[PDB]
Amino acid sequence: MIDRNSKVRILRKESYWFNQIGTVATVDQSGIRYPAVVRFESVNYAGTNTNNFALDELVEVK
Amino acid sequence: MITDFQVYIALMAALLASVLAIRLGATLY
Amino acid sequence: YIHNDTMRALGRPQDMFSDKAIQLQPIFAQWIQNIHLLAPGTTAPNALATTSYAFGGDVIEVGGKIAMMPIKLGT
Amino acid sequence: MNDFQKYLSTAPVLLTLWMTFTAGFIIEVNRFFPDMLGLY
Amino acid sequence: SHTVKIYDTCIGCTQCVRACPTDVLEMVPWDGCKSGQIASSPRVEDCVGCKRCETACPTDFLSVRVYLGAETTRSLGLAY
Amino acid sequence: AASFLPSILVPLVGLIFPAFSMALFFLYVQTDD
Amino acid sequence: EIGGLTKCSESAAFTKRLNASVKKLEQRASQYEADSPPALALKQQVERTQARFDKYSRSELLCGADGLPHLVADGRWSHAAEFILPGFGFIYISGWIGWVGRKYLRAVSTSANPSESEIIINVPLALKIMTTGYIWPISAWQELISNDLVAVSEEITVSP
Amino acid sequence: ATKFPKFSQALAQDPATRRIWYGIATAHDLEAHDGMTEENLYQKIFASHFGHLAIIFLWTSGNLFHVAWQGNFEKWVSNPLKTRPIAHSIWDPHFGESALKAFSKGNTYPVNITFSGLYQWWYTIGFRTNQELYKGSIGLLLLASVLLIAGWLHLQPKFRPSLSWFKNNESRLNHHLSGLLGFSSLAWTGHLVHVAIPASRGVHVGWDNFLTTPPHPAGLTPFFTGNWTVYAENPDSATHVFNTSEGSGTAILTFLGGFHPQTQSLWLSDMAHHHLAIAVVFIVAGHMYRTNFGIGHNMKEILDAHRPPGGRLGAGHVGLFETITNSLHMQLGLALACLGVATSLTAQHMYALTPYAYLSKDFTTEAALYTHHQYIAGFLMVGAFAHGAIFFVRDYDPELNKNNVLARMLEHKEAIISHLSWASLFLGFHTLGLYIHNDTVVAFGQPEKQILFEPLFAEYIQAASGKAVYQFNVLLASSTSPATAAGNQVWLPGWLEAINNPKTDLFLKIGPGDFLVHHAIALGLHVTALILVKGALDARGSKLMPDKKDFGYSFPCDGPGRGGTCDISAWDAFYLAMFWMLNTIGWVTFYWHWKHMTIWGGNPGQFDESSNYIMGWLRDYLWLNSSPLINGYNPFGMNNLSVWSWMFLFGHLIWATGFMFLISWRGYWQELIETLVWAHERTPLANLIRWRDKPVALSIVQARLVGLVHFSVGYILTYAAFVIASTSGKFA
Ligand code: CLA
Ligand code: CLA
Ligand code: CLA
Ligand code: CLA
Ligand code: CLA
Ligand code: CLA
Ligand SMILES: CCCCCCCCCCCCCCCC(=O)OC[C@H](COP(=O)(O)OC[C@@H](O)CO)OC(=O)CCCCCCCCCCCCCCC
Ligand SMILES: CC(=O)O[C@H]1CC(C)(C)C(=C=C/C(C)=C/C=C\C(C)=C/C=C\C=C(C)\C=C\C=C(/C)C(=O)C[C@@]23O[C@]2(C)C[C@@H](O)CC3(C)C)[C@](C)(O)C1
Ligand SMILES: CC1=C(/C=C/C(C)=C/C=C/C(C)=C/C=C/C=C(C)/C=C/C=C(C)/C=C/C2=C(C)CCCC2(C)C)C(C)(C)CCC1
Ligand SMILES: CC1=C(C/C=C(\C)CCC[C@H](C)CCC[C@H](C)CCCC(C)C)C(=O)c2ccccc2C1=O
Ligand code: SF4
Repeated sequence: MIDRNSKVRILRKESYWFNQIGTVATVDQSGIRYPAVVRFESVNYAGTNTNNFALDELVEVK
Repeated sequence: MITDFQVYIALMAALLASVLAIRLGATLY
Repeated sequence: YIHNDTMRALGRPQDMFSDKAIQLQPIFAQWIQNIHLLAPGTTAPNALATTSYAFGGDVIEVGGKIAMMPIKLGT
Repeated sequence: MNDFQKYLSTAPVLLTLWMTFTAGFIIEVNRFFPDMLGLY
Repeated sequence: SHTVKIYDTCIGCTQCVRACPTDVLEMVPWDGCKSGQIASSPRVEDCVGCKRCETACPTDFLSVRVYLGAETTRSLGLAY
Repeated sequence: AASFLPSILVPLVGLIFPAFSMALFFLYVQTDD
Repeated sequence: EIGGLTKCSESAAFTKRLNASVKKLEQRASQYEADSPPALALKQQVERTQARFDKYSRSELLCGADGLPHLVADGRWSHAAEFILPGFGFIYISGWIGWVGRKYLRAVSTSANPSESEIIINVPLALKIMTTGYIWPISAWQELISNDLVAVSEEITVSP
Repeated sequence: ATKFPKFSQALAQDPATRRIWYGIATAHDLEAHDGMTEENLYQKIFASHFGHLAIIFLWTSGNLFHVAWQGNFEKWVSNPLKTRPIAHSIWDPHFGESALKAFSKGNTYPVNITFSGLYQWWYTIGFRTNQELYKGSIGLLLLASVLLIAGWLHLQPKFRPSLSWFKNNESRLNHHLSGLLGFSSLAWTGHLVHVAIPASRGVHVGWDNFLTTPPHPAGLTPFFTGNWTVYAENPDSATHVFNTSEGSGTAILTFLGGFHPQTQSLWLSDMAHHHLAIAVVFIVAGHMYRTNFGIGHNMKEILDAHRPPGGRLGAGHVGLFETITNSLHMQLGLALACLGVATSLTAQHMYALTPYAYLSKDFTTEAALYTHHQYIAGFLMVGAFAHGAIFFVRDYDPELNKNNVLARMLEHKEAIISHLSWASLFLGFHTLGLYIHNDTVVAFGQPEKQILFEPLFAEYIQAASGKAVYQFNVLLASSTSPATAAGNQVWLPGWLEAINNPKTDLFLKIGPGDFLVHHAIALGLHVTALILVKGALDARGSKLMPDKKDFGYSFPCDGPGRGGTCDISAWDAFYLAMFWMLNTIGWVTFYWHWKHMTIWGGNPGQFDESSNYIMGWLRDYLWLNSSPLINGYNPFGMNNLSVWSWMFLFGHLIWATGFMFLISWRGYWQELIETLVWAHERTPLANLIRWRDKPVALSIVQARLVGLVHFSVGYILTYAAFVIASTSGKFA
């Protein structure tokens, strides 16, 4: 399940980290469109290591 | 030996092609 | 250069910019050379020879090979 | 010493040393076994 | 001239509107993000196509996309 | 005589024709229908 | 012979090349004299030349009309020394290098700083891993049949 | 629109010079024009095709006319091996008297010698007099006019074909296969039997006597009776002199195999039989699809049913029928690809199996034709891949082709690209490495240490067809082989003679030197393919730009961000591949020329020994054979090779000029142009005149195109001069 410190696999095809594993940092509960904040160990082509995804775009890996 | 008349006939034919070419071009426009 | 190439290819060598046709001589440089050649003993009285044989003078040869010689300027 | 060893452990330095060694051994082989186009 | 579109993935970082060399973008109120703000492109008639905005976006894939199109004196940056 | 044609047509095809054609294109692209 | 070639031991062109080469060096040596360091060198060089041609002559190499050795690589073991046997050497060494490299990368991947260990190699570990590559053929096969070598569609892919 | 680009408001409303530049280069992309319906698109394309056909016929008419009016065909016919064919006359007012004399050598007026091979082709097909050529030209002029009328007619309101007519695949294929290709071949064998073969034997059959001059003495009796063997009896003797009755025969259809002894070209009787057989095959094949008569196959069903049961190819070919029918780009790509292969085959088979008489003895023409078709083939190949990419970006429907054979290709794109990369690397490293090894050892004076691999596999294939030099006793090279026994009494006798004759280009002898060059050609094909294939697969998206499909086939870039995205569009792949295409074709053409040059010169050994290292190519080929060309005009005079000499230098200029556009980019130029604008507006007198289109620098993509064109034109022109002047200057 998506929750703090959980590990998930990205399912957004446009993501640099598609089919890769990241750690959910925090999940906002205010109804924002993309609540989960996942952090990755690899920088993207822009140099970022984090992005916000929706719960459906994330599948828990364990 | 291609006679002058023969050459002139060819030129006349070419002219017909030219006029018919302008039309096709203008019809495609 | 392009003019000359075209002319030589078209069999018209008399229309080229050459020393044997329309000629473009470096008059200014030719003049300075003469000045420097005649300097020794005149504008440079205490000197004994030209600063360089390029401007003018004799051919200096060492070992049967030419070391320096007057270098001329043309078209 | 420890720090110097780290510098000697840097990629550029190690490559040069390794390649020098490789080049040397190849040269030495040709010095003693020269002109070979096949295993005899 | 050019077309600039903003997507729901925006986070209201304001970085894009702070990078535009010709004031084409603005920050408008919104509720889809925590910041409570989204970017808009009210004056695309002054976009030169620099794409500095895109370079500033922090989202995985640009939330602000500039699609180059018809060219005018303004878009071609012609002072003459 | 047909033999004279090379000296009567080439001047036209390589000089007169290209000129008029270019002029027409310019007038066509510089006009605002 | 294969391809209409001739054994180099029986090729006149090959011999002509040898004679000519030696002659050139000898003509040069004539200028220098006796034990002059230059002459001694040229003399030693001719010895090497003679040896090279002799080696090739005693070999199974086949020469063409030009008198130059031509190599055969169709799989016949008659001329295996030309390509097959040397080929095994390359494969063994190349695999060794690749295997050990992959091993080190995967090994240091789980370290405190996986990127510092790529720019500043841990020599002690590297040497250990490097020595363990002599049995790379066996290890690789074992890893393949254990589903530990090839990954399974859990890798990043393009948008389309 | 109300400006030049009537088909584009966007460009029309542009205040700069781009409006003019782009309008010209976006004129034939009818699919993107403002307000284009599919029906109109097809109709306009159909009419445009009529115009192209007309241009082709006018071109052919001109060649016949100029050869007939200003050529030496009849004299050539009389003495084919001692006369230089004339193309057209020269009237340049810039020529000097000397030039008039030089280019008028051998004749009475300045003239250009043809290296197109028309004389041999026409001689073989039956033409013997200038009046005949004239009639042909006149006829083609008339046909051209008819085609132009058709274009206008089918654009008229009541004659515009419907979209359905344009998509009836079955009827078109049946008709095109059975009629365009099949019946046409039957017609050609008719000509060969009625006009050509009689002419070769000294008899004149024309429109004046064709209805009263039976092609064969027996008549059509044997044909209908079934005794077809009669038409193959009495083949021309080996002592037959072409264009005369001495040693002639009566056969019209035969399978002799080999070449006519005197003309060193394929027998006409065999060609007639060839076309007859091909005719039947195509006519039969044209009865496969259903066309309003009940019988026939439906293409959609055939494609849908073909799915391997194992599932290794997914859902199979389901969905491809609709994709092809609804995409003109895919259709064009398929066509260009097949034509490209055909053009290469024409080049390869035409120099070995010489089809025209006395063509083998004309070295320069033979060289030109090969290089001509090979270069055309390259362009045709690259275009196919280009349109394939355009298809993916514009016409590909991901949903229709679900788990289709096509979609699965885009699923393992990385695998394909990566492996093609490895192949290119392997071929590149070793090919170059071996060449450099050979160069170094040779340079140090030790040629005996070169790594030279014999091309055994190819040599085997040559032997399999009968070559005996390699000593591989196999198949047709073996008297005891079952194959030899089969054709020993049919076509082998003649073939085994030609294949084993050293003075023919049938399976030329190969050696270690050929091995390396072939592997270099392999590198070229693989690397060119990599660029093109990657462009196609990564045209709808990539990791750098996952939304590439929304920008199109050609866009400048995506900005200086995310690391830099220059040359990321698919169009750029075409741009990059063009250079490699030229390089590979260059290697191929160089190989053919040098090999043949040495053979013609009588010193085949030079290639055999110097082709192993690079210096040989530079010194013994490019440097040595450039002497005639660079001396076309010298400080001491000029010769007929002056035009070729001048063009050689001209090519170098264009090529280098191209570099300017390729290396220098827009920013610099735009700023400079701005300064020039300031000057014109501030300089008195000139201020009176002003522009109506703001002067601006060329765009990013435009510069790339302009540069590629300059590079390409120079490339072709320079080699064209060399291949012609070098061959003609030495052997002619
Ligand atoms: C496309 C074919 C073609 C080409 C490239 C040439 C080329 C040439 N012709 Mg020629 N010609 C042709 C067909 C062609 N001819 C035909 C079919 C005829 C019969 C009417 C002639 C009759 C002819 C004569 C009588 C003379 C030439 C001459 C010349 C030379 C000087 C150019 C000139 O004055 O043209 C003038 C040519 C014409 C007035 C003929 C009509 C124009 C033709 C039919 C145009 C063909 C349309 C073409 C496909 C358009 C292509 C467009 C494309 C670029 C987009 C030049 C080598 C002159 C010469 O020998 O100089 C030494 C000369 O005196 N031609
Ligand atoms: C097929 C095209 C063509 C033709 C027929 C010519 C013909 C000629 N060129 Mg030429 N030229 C051409 C293309 C052509 N050029 C191109 C493309 C370039 C650019 C590289 C040049 C560059 C060039 C140069 C640099 C020079 C020539 C010169 C000449 C003339 C030398 C012969 C002579 O007696 O000069 C003596 C001149 C005469 C006897 C005078 C003849 C009468 C003139 C030509 C009347 C012109 C009126 C004409 C109708 C106006 C055009 C109206 C417009 C609507 C088209 C000759 C008339 C030379 C020359 O003297 O130019 C005149 C010269 O210096 N040409
Ligand atoms: C030991 C490391 C290693 C290994 C096992 C591989 C393995 C592979 N590479 Mg790769 N590669 C590497 C390093 C490595 N690569 C490096 C450093 C580069 C950058 C120069 C590349 C660039 C590269 C390209 C461009 C391509 C491959 C391809 C391939 C595949 C085919 C094999 C091949 O042709 O390789 C060829 C490998 C090279 C040309 C790289 C040169 C050799 C490197 C430098 C050796 C590195 C040794 C290392 C420094 C030792 C340090 C460890 C030590 C401390 C223990 C295969 C999966 C190809 C592919 O995808 O095919 C499917 C392909 O197209 N690789
Ligand atoms: C028997 C009737 C018939 C005939 C003769 C034609 C003839 C033609 N049609 Mg067509 N058509 C027909 C019925 C027919 N059609 C019907 C019934 C329909 C409606 C369904 C159409 C609909 C149609 C359309 C929509 C179009 C045509 C077009 C064309 C023209 C093609 C261009 C050209 O000249 O290439 C002729 C080329 C050759 C003869 C050379 C062939 C060379 C190949 C490569 C030979 C290959 C030999 C061998 C296989 C190679 C072996 C080696 C290989 C393995 C590599 C051609 C004149 C096109 C056109 O231009 O229209 C103006 C076009 O767009 N047709
Ligand atoms: C039957 C063949 C065929 C057909 C019908 C088409 C048709 C088309 N192609 Mg295509 N193409 C082909 C072959 C073909 N192509 C080949 C063989 C290649 C490989 C080179 C390409 C490569 C290609 C690309 C890369 C692109 C197209 C595009 C297009 C479309 C627009 C074309 C356009 O805008 O031109 C408009 C008119 C022009 C460009 C004028 C051409 C002027 C040329 C470049 C310069 C002439 C040479 C030079 C002046 C010679 C002077 C030398 C002298 C000094 C001696 C159109 C649907 C474009 C597209 O987007 O389609 C979606 C596109 O981007 N094609
Ligand atoms: C002389 C000019 C030149 C050369 C040598 C190359 C070389 C290469 N290009 Mg390239 N290219 C060039 C001009 C050139 N290009 C130009 C002008 C363009 C503009 C169109 C392009 C456009 C282009 C594209 C678009 C692509 C390439 C690709 C490639 C690579 C193909 C694979 C290959 O051959 O691997 C072998 C490579 C070489 C032999 C070259 C380097 C050799 C060095 C010296 C190493 C030699 C090692 C030696 C054998 C000994 C090794 C052991 C030693 C360490 C002890 C290769 C590196 C493709 C690529 O990326 O590869 C997959 C590719 O996609 N090029
Ligand atoms: C040349 C470029 C190729 C690209 C275009 C052609 C596509 C390639 C596909 C062609 C055939 C498919 C191949 C494999 C894909 C595959 O496995 O499909 C297997 C396929 C059978 O599967 P099907 O799906 O068609 O049938 C389903 C079953 O239910 C049968 O009913 O066909 C074969 O049986 C091929 C076996 C014979 C192969 C001949 C081998 C003879 C020598 C080769 C081995 C040498 C070993 C040497 C010892 C060291
Ligand atoms: C995938 C593909 O391509 O399949 C195609 C192949 C193909 C061939 C195109 C097809 C077809 C059409 C058919 C029916 C093909 C079959 C056979 C074919 C090819 C043609 C027919 C009859 C010939 C006859 C009756 C012989 C007349 C011959 C006679 C009457 C004689 O023998 C005269 C003669 O006797 C005298 C009087 C005295 C003798 O001394 C001399 C001889 C002996 C010569 C197919 C099967 O439909 C589909
Ligand atoms: C991009 C793309 C495209 C294109 C593609 C292409 C361009 C392709 C090409 C392809 C190709 C280009 C292919 C080729 C092929 C070849 C082949 C397939 C061959 C074969 C061979 C065989 C089969 C055999 C033969 C033989 C015989 C007959 C007998 C014996 C000997 C031998 C060898 C000769 C399109 C548009 C579709 C779309 C999609 C994408
Ligand atoms: C030189 C150069 C220019 C400037 C080149 C220009 C402006 C070409 C100008 C001359 C050409 C021949 C156009 C001139 C046309 C005549 C004025 C006649 C036009 C008539 C109309 C009716 C067509 C660029 O704009 C550029 C852009 C991007 C990368 C590199 C470069 C680059 O190298
Ligand atoms: S084309 Fe221009 S904006 Fe785009 S990546 Fe290159 S330099 Fe940057």
